[PDB]
Amino acid sequence: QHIAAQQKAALQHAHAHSSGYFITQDSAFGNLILPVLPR
Amino acid sequence: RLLLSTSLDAKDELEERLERCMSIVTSMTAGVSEREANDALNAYVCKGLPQHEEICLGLFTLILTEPAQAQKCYRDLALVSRDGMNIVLNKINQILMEKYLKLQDTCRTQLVWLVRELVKSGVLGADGVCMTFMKQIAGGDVTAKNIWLAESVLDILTEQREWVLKSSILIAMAVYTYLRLIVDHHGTAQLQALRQKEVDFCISLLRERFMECLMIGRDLVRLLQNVARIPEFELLWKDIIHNPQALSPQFTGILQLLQSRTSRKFLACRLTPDMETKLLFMTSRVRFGQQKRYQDWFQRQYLSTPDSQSLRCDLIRYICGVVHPSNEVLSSDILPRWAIIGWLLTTCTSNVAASNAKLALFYDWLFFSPDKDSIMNIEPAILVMHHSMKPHPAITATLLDFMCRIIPNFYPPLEGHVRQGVFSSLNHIVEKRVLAHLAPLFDNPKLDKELRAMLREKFPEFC
Amino acid sequence: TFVKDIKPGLKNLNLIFIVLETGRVTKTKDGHEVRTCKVADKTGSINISVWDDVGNLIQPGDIIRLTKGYASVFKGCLTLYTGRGGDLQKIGEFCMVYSEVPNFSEP
DNA sequence: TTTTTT
Repeated sequence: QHIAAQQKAALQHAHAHSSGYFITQDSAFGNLILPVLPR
Repeated sequence: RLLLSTSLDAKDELEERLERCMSIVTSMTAGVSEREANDALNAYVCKGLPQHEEICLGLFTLILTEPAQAQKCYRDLALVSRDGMNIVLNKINQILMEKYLKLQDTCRTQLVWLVRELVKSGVLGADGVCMTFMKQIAGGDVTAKNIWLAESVLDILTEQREWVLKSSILIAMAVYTYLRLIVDHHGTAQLQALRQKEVDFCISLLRERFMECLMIGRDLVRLLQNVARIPEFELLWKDIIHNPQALSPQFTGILQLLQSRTSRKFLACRLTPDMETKLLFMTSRVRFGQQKRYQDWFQRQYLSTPDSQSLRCDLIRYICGVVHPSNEVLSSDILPRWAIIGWLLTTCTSNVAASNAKLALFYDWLFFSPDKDSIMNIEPAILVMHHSMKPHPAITATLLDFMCRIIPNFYPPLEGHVRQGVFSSLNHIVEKRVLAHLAPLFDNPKLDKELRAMLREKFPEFC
Repeated sequence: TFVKDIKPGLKNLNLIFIVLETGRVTKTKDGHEVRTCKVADKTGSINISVWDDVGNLIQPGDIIRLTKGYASVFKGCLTLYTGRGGDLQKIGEFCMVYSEVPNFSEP
C-alpha cells in the first residue's frame, strides 16, 4: 500500500491541470483530493 | 442571408420575415438619392405600427447582412425609430436565444458591431442584450468561434466599463460569466493572453463593486475557489478570508455569502440555450429507462472533448438549483434528476473534475437552512447515494466519504456551521420524506466497515 | 398519421419522426448512395431509405417532417421512402418523445 | 427535380 505517494501524485496532477484549490485526504473511496477554500 | 442552412433544413420563419422587411426597405430606397430615400422611409413609418416595425426590422437586417451599408442603416434606424429601438433589441435577443448556432459568420461579426453601437448610444435595455450575448459563450469550449465571441464581448465590456457600472445585474452577470470562462482558458498563448484580460476585468469589478457581486450568492465562492491558484485571485482570497471589509464595509465575512442561495438566473446563464433546452426536455418529458440515446446525443455534442470536463459542474448546479420539477413530474415515471446526476458523474474522466462535481452536487448542503434554502437543491445527492447503492455501490461510497470529509475541510473556521448544514440537510430530507430512513443507507452491510464507522462516529443520530 | 399506421402500398404519407440511427452507406448503381435510417415516433420505429444528399446531411437526433412518403417491402422489411412531390425537412432536434419498439421494419 | 428507386 502507498497511500501518501498516491495523495501527492493526485495533488500534483491537479496542480498541473487546474487552478482550483485542493487538499489531500487519505481516502479509500476516490477522494484523494478535496476542493476546499484557500488556506 | 442570415442563417446557415442545408438542403435538408426547413425554411426559417424568422429569417423569412426579416428578409421581407429588408425587401420593403430597399424597395423604398433603391435607385434614388439619399434625400428621396430618407423621405420615403420617414413617410412610410408614419403609416402606423406594423410599417414602423417593418422599417426598423429591415434596417436591422441590412446592418446584419450588408457591412458596406451598416453604418448608414444604423444612423437611419436611430432616426426613424419611435420606440427607442425596443423592437430591434427584442429581435436581437430572439436571434441570440434561438438562432445563434446557425447565425452566419458575417452576421455574427455585424451583431457584435451593432451591440457595441447600441452600448455607445446608451440604448435602453442594451445591458439585457449584453447578458443574452454572454449566454451564447459556451463553457467547456475552446473552439475558434467560441473564443472569438468570448474576447469580443469582453472587449465591449472593457472599453465601456463606465457604462457597465450603471447596471448592478450586468456587473454580477459578467463577473459570474468570466470567472467561469477563465477556467477553460489555458494551454495556448492565445488562451493565456485572453485569460489575463478576463482576470483583470473580473478582479477590477469584484474590488470596485463587491456588493453587486454578492447578489450572486454562494456559487460565487465556488467560482472563486476554482480560480484560487491564479496569483491575482490568490491575492483576492487573502482579502475575502482575512480582510473582507477591504472589499466593502458591508461584507463582514464569507459566511454571509455562503448563507445566501444563488438565484436561478446565475446558474442558468452558464448553459447555452441549446444545452438548457435539451436538459429541460430530458427532465420533464423523457421516461426513466429511455434516456440512453438522449444522453449519447448530449454527450457527443457537449461532453466529448477534454476541454468539456469543466461543463459537468455547471450542468450539475443547474440540475440542483434551476430544475425543480412540479409534483406531477416528481410523482411520475419521468427521468429523475438523480439519474441525470448519476450519469454526469460517470462522464467525469479526470479526478479534478470528479472532485469538483461532488462539491457541486453537495454545495447547497454545506450551509443548508430550511427557511433560506429549498430541499430540491439537496435532494439529488441523497437520492444518487440511495439509488446507486445496489447498482453501483462505489458511487454511494465515494459520495458518503466525500460528505464526511468535506465537513471539517471545506473551511475549518466554519466547521461547526458546515456540520450543522449537513445535519440540517439530512434531517430535512427525513422530515420531508424524500428518504424516510437514513440507517439503511448509513449502516448498509454492503458499505465498507471503515466507512460505516466513519458515518456512525460523525452522525450517531442517523445510524 | 403515425409510424404504426404505415402499411406496404400506402402513399401520400405525411409524418414527423426523430432519427435514432443512420446505417452504413452503399454505392451503386449510378453512383447513388443509399443508407437506411432508423426513425421513430411514440408508436414505434421504422426504417427509411434515404438517397444521396439528405442521406449525408441526416444525423441521429434530427426531428424530421416527411411529406408524401410511401411504404413498400424491401428484403422482407417494411420500409419508408420519400415519394414524388415529397421531401424530408429537418424541423428540429433532440426534443421529441419516441418509442424504440415495436420495430415495424421487422420480418 | 430520384422517389409502386437499390
